[PDB]
Amino acid sequence: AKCVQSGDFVYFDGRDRERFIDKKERLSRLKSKQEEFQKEVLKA
Amino acid sequence: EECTDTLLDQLDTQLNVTENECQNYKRCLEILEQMNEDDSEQLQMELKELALEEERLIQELED
Amino acid sequence: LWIRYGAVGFITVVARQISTADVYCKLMPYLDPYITQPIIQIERKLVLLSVLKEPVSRSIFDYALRSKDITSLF
Repeated sequence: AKCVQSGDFVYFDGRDRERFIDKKERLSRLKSKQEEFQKEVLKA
Repeated sequence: EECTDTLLDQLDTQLNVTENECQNYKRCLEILEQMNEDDSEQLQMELKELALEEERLIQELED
Repeated sequence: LWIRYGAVGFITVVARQISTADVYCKLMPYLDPYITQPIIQIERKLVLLSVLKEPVSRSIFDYALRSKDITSLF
């Protein structure tokens, strides 16, 4: 439960070594880039 | 074990969805940038001509 | 015509629900095969109804849907 609260866990099958917290940060970063493109598209 | 794998699977799907939307915006921006700038002035001149034709047709229809 | 205008109803409601950026980047690509001209003002029911391509002929559409070998036909 301690690993789940801090998000310091990874898939048990080893398919991906990126932690849940790391994936969450990447998802937020990608969402930010998407909005930046969307804004430039809106301006254009 | 199952709950942790299910949580990572859901987060992995969200990441892909964000990447696809980012790719689409990158493509759409490139498409709008590559589409030659349609002459706003040329369309405005054409519109003024069509309005005159309509006004002519309105008078002709009245007649 | 009921289905045809029904589709206009769906596309017009969808076009009003999404952002203008998404309309051009995502909504337009789904509609492009059925529209005669690329108009950005898809949000106006009158505009979309005016830009629709002519529907399939009832004789053609009915004859295809009535075909027993629709898999082979398609």
